[PDB]
Amino acid sequence: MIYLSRLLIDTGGNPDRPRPGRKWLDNIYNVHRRLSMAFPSGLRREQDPHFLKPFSPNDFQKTPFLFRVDNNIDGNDKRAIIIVQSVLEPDWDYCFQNALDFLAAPPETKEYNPEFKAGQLLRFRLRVNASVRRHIPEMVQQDGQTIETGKILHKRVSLTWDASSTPDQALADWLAAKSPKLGFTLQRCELLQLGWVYGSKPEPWREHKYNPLRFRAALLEGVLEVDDPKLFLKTLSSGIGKAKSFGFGLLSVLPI
Amino acid sequence: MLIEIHMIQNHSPANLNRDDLGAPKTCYFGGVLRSRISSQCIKRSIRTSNDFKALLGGVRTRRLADLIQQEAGETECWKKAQEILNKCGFKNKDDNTKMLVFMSKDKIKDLARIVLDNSLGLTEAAQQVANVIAQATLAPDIALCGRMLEPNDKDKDKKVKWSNTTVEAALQVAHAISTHIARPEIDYFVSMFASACFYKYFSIDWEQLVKNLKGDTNLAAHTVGAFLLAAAKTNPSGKHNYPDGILVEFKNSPISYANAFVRPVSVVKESDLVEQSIGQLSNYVNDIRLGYYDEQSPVIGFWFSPNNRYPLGYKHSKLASRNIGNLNELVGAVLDYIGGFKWEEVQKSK
Amino acid sequence: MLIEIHMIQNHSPANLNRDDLGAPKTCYFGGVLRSRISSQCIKRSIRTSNDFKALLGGVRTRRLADLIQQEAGETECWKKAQEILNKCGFKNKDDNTKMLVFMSKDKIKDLARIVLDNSLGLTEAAQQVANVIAQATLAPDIALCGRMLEPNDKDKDKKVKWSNTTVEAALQVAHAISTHIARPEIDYFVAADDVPGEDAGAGHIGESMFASACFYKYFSIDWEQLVKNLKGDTNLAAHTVGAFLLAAAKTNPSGKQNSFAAHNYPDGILVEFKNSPISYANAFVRPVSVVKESDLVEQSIGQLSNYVNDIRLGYYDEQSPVIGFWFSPNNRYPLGYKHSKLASRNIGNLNELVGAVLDYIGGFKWEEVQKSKA
Amino acid sequence: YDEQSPVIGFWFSPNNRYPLGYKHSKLASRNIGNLNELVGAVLDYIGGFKWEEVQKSK
Repeated sequence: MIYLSRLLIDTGGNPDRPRPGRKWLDNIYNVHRRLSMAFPSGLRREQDPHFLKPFSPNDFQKTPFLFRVDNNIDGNDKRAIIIVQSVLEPDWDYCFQNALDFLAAPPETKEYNPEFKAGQLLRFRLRVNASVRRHIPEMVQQDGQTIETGKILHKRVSLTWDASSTPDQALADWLAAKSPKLGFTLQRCELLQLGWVYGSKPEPWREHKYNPLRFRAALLEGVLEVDDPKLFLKTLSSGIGKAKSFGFGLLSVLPI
Repeated sequence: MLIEIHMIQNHSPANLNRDDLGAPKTCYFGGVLRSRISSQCIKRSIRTSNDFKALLGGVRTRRLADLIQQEAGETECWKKAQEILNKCGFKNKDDNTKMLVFMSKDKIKDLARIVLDNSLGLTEAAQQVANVIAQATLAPDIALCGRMLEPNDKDKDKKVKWSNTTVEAALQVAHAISTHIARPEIDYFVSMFASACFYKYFSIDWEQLVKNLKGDTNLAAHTVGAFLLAAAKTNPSGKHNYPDGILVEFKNSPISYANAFVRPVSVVKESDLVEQSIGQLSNYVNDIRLGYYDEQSPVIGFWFSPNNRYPLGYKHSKLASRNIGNLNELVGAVLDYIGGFKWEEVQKSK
Repeated sequence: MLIEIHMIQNHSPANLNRDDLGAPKTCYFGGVLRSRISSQCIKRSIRTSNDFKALLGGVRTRRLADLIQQEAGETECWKKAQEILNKCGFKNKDDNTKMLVFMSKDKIKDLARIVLDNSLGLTEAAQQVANVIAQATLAPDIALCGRMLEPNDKDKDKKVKWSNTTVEAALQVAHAISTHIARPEIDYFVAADDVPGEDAGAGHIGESMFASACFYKYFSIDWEQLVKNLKGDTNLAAHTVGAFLLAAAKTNPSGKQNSFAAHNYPDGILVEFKNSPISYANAFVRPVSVVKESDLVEQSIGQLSNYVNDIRLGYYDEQSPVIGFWFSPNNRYPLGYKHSKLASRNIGNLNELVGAVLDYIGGFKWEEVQKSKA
Repeated sequence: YDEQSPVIGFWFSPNNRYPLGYKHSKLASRNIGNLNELVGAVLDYIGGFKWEEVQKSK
């Protein structure tokens, strides 16, 4: 009995009109915060039922929520799509009661229920950031000449491939390697979005700071096969990759 | 004269352009929505392809001081070059400048030579550097894509002057438009994807290419042949997927056959999308042949298909002079109409 | 008798005319937003065209003294010409006079003779320059687009008089408008720094604006005023009319056309001759909506046919006959698709359309009209 | 006013492109589809002046 709905964003029309939704999607933390507030704590509704106070996340409750940023249902209208799921009841009249300019159509929600079998075909779209934890030589200053010390910095490098390998079967081999651990097996998958995803974060007289959030996103699509139905119920609403809370874990439950 | 190439190609949506939101680019043409490939996407995809890699004589750099520190070897010519570039006009926000410099791969050595020389002051160094990066034009990529380089004046010395830092383009590439209405993705609110039929229109001015290349002729012929080969043998980002049909004509005025697809080619059968589009093109071409092209200078054209699979003459109209089936033969057939221009002897020029 | 050109032309996605902020020119017509192409841009594209290059005897200059130096020879005449133009009524605050002089015609040699004449002082030389600027009076683009200049009276010492300058142009161009809702789109462009860097690398991030539209263009040439402005020379008048028709039929504004190459040609040309000017933009008060089994161009031509038939039937005077020539590319879209033969003739090619226009004008042909280059 | 003076009106549209209201008719005594006929009807109601011999007045 999972909670699947649709938020609908314009991303089009007259360029002269300032569209706050367009800058709302052009950052991770904005959509993250707005969908995180979309499950408010119950005592706030009893206290302020009108969404008319300076909020605080300590008053809010915390759940491993997750979304999906897509676009382009055609038919002579370019439009952008937000697909959200989590485990608690969301509210959309509470969330966007002052943000009617954010959307291009009123949101809609129905009841959806997923079922899985053994050795059954599926169709899926996932998004996982290309993340490989590596020891790197540090490279700072860069004032005319390179300067390094013996310290090896620890971070997650974006995925790279050898010069005799195209990106396509490299990410196919990544998905093939990650399949038997998570609980499925595929025969082929198609790469259709490899790119860079940028964002920024504020944090606590104090100031505010801007740092470029960095994620090597990978959105794929097409034809899934399963090995056991019991290895998929714990995958939905939790995520399979990294940047889990940032909207990188929705299992597209479309059996066809 | 003006060379115009109209090609019909099949492009899968996994190998296309995107906007800031990850959406494939779309445009409203004829009142209906079409999939769009931007002109700059095709321009850079042709630029960075394997076929055009021998003529990639241009660079577009915000970090020119790094290119200064690539051949001298001595460590202490990076700050001097930075102050020289600041005195020329390009701001120093980071290690890169604030403006984009369109340069060629033979004056970088001269720039390093001027920077490492210590017999002159900063102002004369800036003047010599401006004389260097205002005539850095002898590059086929510079000739095709054009150039508009321009400095900042509030943070520039009053004595250093700038020459004509503007090279007008010779390549007019239209935005590629899907003939059909763009196929909607499977709405998930309930080998893999069919490739879209794209119409591409490239216009090259021979005269503008030869004054942009300072009168050098065989380099321009090699540029045109390599551009045609790269246009028919590329896929923007990622990745044979040959084009379905190429019409090359040579006239003195530009003409766009995009209005062939004002009416969408709405075909339910997926295999009939391509040849019907070719038929539609022929219809419009015939109209443009008759309603606009009479007397003065008749236009000749060459048609190409993969082993002559899809003809465009409607089996009786001779609107294309010859239908050939080899892409290299098409390059040879469009090279020798401009005069001589053997393709086998043109590759020995940069 | 008034010559009227109406054109329906569908353009590919482009940005032909832009504002200071890069937005394409819009207009609010019929209560809805339409794509607008300015009449000045069409007039320049006609004037700076291949066919209308033999009649470009009109220059608009602030750098007049440098043309005087250019055709004056090796003699230095910039200072004396600058002083003469200063006391003539053209102030100079920099190396450019703040007065756009449409003296236009190629009798710069006469101004050269007055400037280098070392026999008369500055005052009567200024008078002899002033009476030769006022008698421009010629070249087809001044007959099409007149003059306005009125010297300067905070300067120009009162020993020098001035004559008439206004030419009272005979060409009226409406701003080209789209027949449907304007659909403006955002395009994303990056610079893509070539050399490797520490970051992902893009030298420039920004937005561009474009649109695609089906434009209706309206041109009106007052034949009698255009003959009077040329001071006779009816052959030059016919060459002007034919060159205008051909150039407007095949030319487009050059704005952003290197990356948005949309050199599309018109699909409908209605040429009508009558004593009173009529604009059919009221045909497209309601926007053209796409129907599944037809195209936008055919619908626009149908709406034009309906409104033109209604206008001719509702404003019919027996003493003023109204005719029409309808041209489509190889008769692609007939005008009277429903019931009527609105035009006197449907014509498949541009050349005999021009020939028939000249046949109505005076019976002249396109061949012998070429001689009056001027 | 609905009696005494009845207010005679004429409605002209180009080839009757726009009817004067799609509701109940007889708002205008004559829906004329031509301008010269409207001039003739106006001059006829003014007292029977044909358009031809009023032109000879000046």
